[PDB]
Amino acid sequence: DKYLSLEEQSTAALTSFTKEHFFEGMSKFVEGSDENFQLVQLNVNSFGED
Amino acid sequence: FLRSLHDDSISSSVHPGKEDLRSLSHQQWMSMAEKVWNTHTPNHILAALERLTLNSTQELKKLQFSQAADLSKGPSCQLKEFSEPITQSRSCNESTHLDPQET
Repeated sequence: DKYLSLEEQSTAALTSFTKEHFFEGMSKFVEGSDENFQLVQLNVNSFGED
Repeated sequence: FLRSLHDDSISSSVHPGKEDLRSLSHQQWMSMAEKVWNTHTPNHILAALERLTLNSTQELKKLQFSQAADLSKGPSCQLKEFSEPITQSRSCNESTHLDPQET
């Protein structure tokens, strides 16, 4: 159990990494929404001012 | 062993001779694995695995912090000349001439 929990933490850490570096703008919105983690369809389009 | 299987899958060059070496490598792992399970107590082996898992998470966090800093690192910063040559340490890959990376 203890081992599997540590692995979960490791997986969580890996997940945070993948979000920040592959999915550019999301740090601001991580705080509030508790519940249903639905895989928000990351519309790529917005960034480029240009 | 797993990495070798991964590299082979990406490089489409199915070189037809690499299977016999794979098996030997699996067997070698099994034997070694068995020896480990016979030489050490299961609680010790599990503890060792927990520790190894801590290290991986730590390394991932360090990379993120450095990598995230790189994203937040854009060029005003002046070439500070710091001195000391120890050994070489040209680059993690081995060499780094390239950074003309002018914007």
